[PDB]
Amino acid sequence: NLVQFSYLIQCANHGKRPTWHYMDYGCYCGAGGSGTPVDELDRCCKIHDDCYDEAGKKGCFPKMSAYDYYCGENGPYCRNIKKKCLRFVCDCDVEAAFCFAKAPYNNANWNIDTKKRC
Amino acid sequence: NLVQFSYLIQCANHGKRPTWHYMDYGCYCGAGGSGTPVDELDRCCKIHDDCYDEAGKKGCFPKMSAYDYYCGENGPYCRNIKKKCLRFVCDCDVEAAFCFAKAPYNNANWNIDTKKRC
Repeated sequence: NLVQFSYLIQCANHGKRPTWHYMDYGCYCGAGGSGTPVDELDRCCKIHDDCYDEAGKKGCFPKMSAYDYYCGENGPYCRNIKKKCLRFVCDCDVEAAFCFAKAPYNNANWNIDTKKRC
Repeated sequence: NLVQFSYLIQCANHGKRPTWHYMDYGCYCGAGGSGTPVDELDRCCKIHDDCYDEAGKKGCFPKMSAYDYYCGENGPYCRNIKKKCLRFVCDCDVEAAFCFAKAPYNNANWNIDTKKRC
């Protein structure tokens, strides 16, 4: 679920920005998304949206499902194996959390005019 | 001293970027400095350099002197009163640590071509 995704993000970035900083960025980091992704970070979010759409079409409820994970000193990882829907959702979130942590955060792309730019 | 300035910075930013990220940024964040400061963060560093130059001309050894400070939940602050050189140095560092924490960090301005741009 989204509570868990926030935990993964913070695990991956070592607590270096709040999760809410990723909730209204570019064309895709946030609820919607269409248009060309504005930078590497926005491309992470586009992948994540496509991952959640796939999960919902699989009957996995990515926003409702509580999955098993661990936050190591390596960063986070998924722990489900037998519960396949749980694993698929957790993999979307882990990949995005590492993507977010590696991508540069461009302040000019926080809270943009999505109508004019997307 | 610089060990203490690093503690203030991390206090002020809640551990959100490493101190070393402020050691080669723009024209002024780092050892030297001349030219027009490239952004708000670079202007913080220019002020800090001017503050250290003043302290050295006062006989305060800003890089050698260990001052008294506290890191609160409010962020950091200086504790010297009677030891005036200690207080002056600590004030340079505290002001810069809050300035750094408030300024936007523009990745395009990390490790620039100072010869071409300063």
